[PDB]
Order: sequence, then C-alpha cells, then structure tokens
Amino acid sequence: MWQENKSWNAHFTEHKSQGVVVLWNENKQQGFTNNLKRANQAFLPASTFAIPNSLIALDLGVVKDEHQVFKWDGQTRDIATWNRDHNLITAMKYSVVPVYQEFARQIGEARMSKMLHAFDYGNEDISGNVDSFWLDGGIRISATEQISFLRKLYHNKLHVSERSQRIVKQAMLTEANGDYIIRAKTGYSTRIEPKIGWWVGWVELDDNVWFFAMNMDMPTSDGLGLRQAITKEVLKQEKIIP
Amino acid sequence: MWQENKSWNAHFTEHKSQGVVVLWNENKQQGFTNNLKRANQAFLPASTFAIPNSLIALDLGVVKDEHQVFKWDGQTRDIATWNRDHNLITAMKYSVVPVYQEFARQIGEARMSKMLHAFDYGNEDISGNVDSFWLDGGIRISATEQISFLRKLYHNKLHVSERSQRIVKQAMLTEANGDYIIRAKTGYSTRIEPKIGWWVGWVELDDNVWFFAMNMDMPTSDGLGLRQAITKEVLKQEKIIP
Ligand SMILES: *C(=O)[C@@H]([C@@H]1NC(C(=O)O)=C(S[C@@H]2CN[C@H](C(=O)N(C)C)C2)[C@@H]1C)[C@@H](C)O
Ligand SMILES: *C(=O)[C@@H]([C@@H]1NC(C(=O)O)=C(S[C@@H]2CN[C@H](C(=O)N(C)C)C2)[C@@H]1C)[C@@H](C)O
Ligand SMILES: [Cl-]
Ligand SMILES: [Cl-]
Ligand SMILES: [Cl-]
Ligand SMILES: [Cl-]
Ligand SMILES: [Zn+2]
Repeated sequence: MWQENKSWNAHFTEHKSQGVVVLWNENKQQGFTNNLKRANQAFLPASTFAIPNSLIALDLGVVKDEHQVFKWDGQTRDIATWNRDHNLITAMKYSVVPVYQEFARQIGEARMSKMLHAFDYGNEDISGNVDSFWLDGGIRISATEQISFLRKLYHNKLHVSERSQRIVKQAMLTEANGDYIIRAKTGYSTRIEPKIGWWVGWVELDDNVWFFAMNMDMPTSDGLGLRQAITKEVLKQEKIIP
Repeated sequence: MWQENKSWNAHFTEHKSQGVVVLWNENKQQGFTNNLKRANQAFLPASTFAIPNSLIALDLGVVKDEHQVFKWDGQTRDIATWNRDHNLITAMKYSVVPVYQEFARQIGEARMSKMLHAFDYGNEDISGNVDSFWLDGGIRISATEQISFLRKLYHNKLHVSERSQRIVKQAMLTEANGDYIIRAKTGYSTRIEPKIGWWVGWVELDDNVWFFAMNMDMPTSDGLGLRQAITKEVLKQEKIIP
C-alpha cells in the first residue's frame, strides 16, 4: 500500500533542502514517499486551500463562473500580480489571497465548516478567522490527506456539483505538452513555524494518473522554485515524465 | 473589424509554403490575417471535425464522459496510435478517425444535420457517407467560419449542454505553461484535393483570448510540423506568446 523510497532524499539534499514528496499511482493503487513520518504530518494549507475554497464558492453561487471578474479593491499590496483584476483562473495562478478572503467571508463559518467536513479535508478545523484560518488558524492538512482530497476531485466524488469540480480542475491547469498534463496548486506557509512550501496536484498521462503532494522547509523565499523542481526530479527519476 | 498584414506571408514563403493564418482578438473584437480571401476559402474540415463530432456525441449520450473507453476494433490501420483503446481525450490527441466514425454512425444523418445547422457550422452539408462526410463528402468550412464556431464554443454559447462544451474544451488542451494555454485541433485533409493541413483553436492569456485558424497546402507529409510552427511564428511576431 505504502512504500518508503529513501533514495528520493538525494533530490532534497542536492538542493540543501528537506521535506517530503508523496506519489500515488492511481492504476496500481500504490503510494510512495521518501518519508512516511513527514508524509503524515499536518501543516497549514496556505494557498493550497484555494482548491476547496473555490469549489465551495462555486457550488454556493458566491462565484458564478471562471469568467466573473473580481475587481481590485484599490489597495496596493506586496505581490505585484495581486494589484490587478482577477477571475477564478488568474486568482489561482497568482494565489491572490484577498480574493479568497472575500470568498470565505461570503461562505460563512457554518457553511465552510460543514463543507470541509463533507470534503473530509484535513483536520476539518476552521478555528481562527473565517477568512484567514487557512493561513494562521487551526486548519491543518498532511500530504497524504491532500492526496485523498485530490483523488476525490479527480473522480468528481466530492460533495459538490460536477460543474464546480470541472471548473476548479480547469483553474488548476499548470502545464501541458504532448507527454503530460499537470493540474496543481502551490502554497507558501509563512505565518506560523515551520515555514514550508507546498505543491499538490497530479500528472495526467495517456493511461494513468499520478497524484503528488510535496512540502519542504522554506526558511527563505529564494527556494520557492524548488517546490516544482524537486517534484519534477522525483517524477523524472521514476520515469513518469521525460 | 478586419485588417490584412501581408508581412506574415514571409512565414509561409520562408518555408516554401502557402496558406493563411487568421487571428481574432476577443477583447478588441478585431481580426488579422495575411490573406483576406483565403481566410474565407472553405475546405474539408478533416480531423478538425473532431470538435463538433465530440460535442454532439456527448450531448446525445453516445459518449458518457471523457473516461469511457472505446475498444480498438482489432483492424490494424496505418497509424499505430489508432491501433489501441482510446477515450475522448486520447481520441482527439491522436486524431483517431475510427472512433469518430463510430460516433457519427450512432448520431445518425438526421441528428448530425440538425446539429450542424444549430452550430451554424460551415456550409452545413453532410452529403456523403454519414461516417466520412468530413473526410471526402460535401461539408466545407473556411478559417473564418472555424473561428466563428470556436468563439461560440469558448463562451459556452453553442446549442449544446455546458457540460458537453466543457468536456470538449478539456479534450482540446494541447499546450500550457506560465505564459499561455493553447486549446486546438490539428487537421490533415488527404482524401480530396487539394491536400491541406489545419490548426484551429485559441490561445488563452491572463486577460485576453486569441482565436486562431490556419490552413496551408500540404503536398508532402514532412511539412505537417509547419502547421504549428508557422502559427507560433506569427504569434511570436505579434508578441502574443514569448
Ligand atoms: C499562498 O501560499 C501564499 C502566496 N502563494 C505563493 C506561492 O504559492 O508561491 C506566494 S509567493 C509569490 C509567488 N512568486 C512571487 C515572487 O516571488 N515574485 C513575483 C518575485 C511571490 C504567495 C505568498 C499566500 C499565503 O500569500
Ligand atoms: C485528420 O485530419 C487526419 C489525422 N490527423 C492528423 C494530424 O492532425 O496530425 C494525422 S497525422 C498522425 C496524427 N498526428 C501525428 C502527427 O501529426 N505527426 C507525428 C507528424 C500522425 C491524421 C492523418 C485523419 C483524417 O486521418
Ligand atoms: Cl499571506
Ligand atoms: Cl489515498
Ligand atoms: Cl483544462
Ligand atoms: Cl483518412
Ligand atoms: Zn519559420
């Protein structure tokens, strides 16, 4: 069911990094990770919460479709890509928290809490601000729990409309070529130690789907690109992508 | 509305090719092409008919979803990738005609004809075999008419279910990265002269969509890569993609 491949640790060490990568082979129903312990340690989701947030906002009508413009509120913020108008697609690409904070406010505590339990998402705890608990509140999720959640979304098995799940998987589109499609979401948790980076999603092949969930210590922002780089090095090592 | 930029002809001549590239800027409602007349010249759609064929097959229940497997019929054909099982996604990726011919037969002449008129697709003429009319029958469509049809598909404004249009646009996914998304379908018409290549689809940017339809004379198969190459060289020249 679960095998620990410690050879993947070389990909972390070669970049002076530490963390965990979790892969799940959907065809054979087998999981693989370099660190079974960290694979099951729960962290703040941070921007990876964009996925369940978007599904709920769509299903409840808070967002009509992927085209609806979310106008800038005027306030100029630290990340330049947030200082512009956005829709559901671009909000996910640039992890525009103000947009998702508005999503959560209109959803409300009671509906957020019920939906996350319906999703079986993480520790299902929204303690803190209804609109920042995924950044500095009580919600925690592990890499293996991210896989379980992503597998339901892939199969349209989440307790929301099929349309909601199709739209969010469209927004998750990150890379595509003749060899594979990657649908994924990055995360960068800074408000509580340990500071970590996330990359969760899956790789679509012609005849299989490989889900992945990785997190790594991120004491500084210069190594953010290692989230994708280390994951792809493991994918390349396992001959899942060329 | 329309503007002719004859400088793009260099991209055809430098490859000893002739053809047309038609671009449509969705935000500005403006069109650009190297050849206004050939932009309106109608040809057999060939494999680009996979788009309306898939929409109809989905809307009528011929195809249940993008996962339904269509078993290889055992008949060994010249294109190896056709000699395997396929779903709606890999059927479009590998242009598997036998799959689409099975689609057409189950749709029927009467429903095929009614839907192409509802789609306002080309000259709406299905004369010939119900399972080969887009290959060697009477249907004809121009590059500008392809854009007209694709614009309706993008906006979910075709006379089919929204789910049907979302699934087909997922199957059209051809390339994606941090700069753009290309949803498109290639074509290669070899049954009736003149032999031509097609590439129709659109480029998704953060804040705009650039629809494109190109076709070119294809006397020899070694030029098939020029369908994408010439299109991307024009896209680069217009600073649409890096
Ligand atoms: C979500 O976790 C946070 C935001 N998400 C990300 C991320 O997933 O990378 C960032 S960092 C952002 C991405 N690249 C930008 C950059 O370095 N430059 C443009 C120079 C910054 C956000 C912090 C959310 C909690 O804020
Ligand atoms: C459709 O027009 C025909 C098929 N479509 C294509 C095509 O769009 O390329 C081919 S060629 C085949 C599939 N893609 C491969 C390719 O482009 N190269 C590797 C060069 C090989 C078919 C002929 C249909 C009517 O047969
Ligand atoms: Cl933040
Ligand atoms: Cl699992
Ligand atoms: Cl998609
Ligand atoms: Cl053929
Ligand atoms: Zn060239």
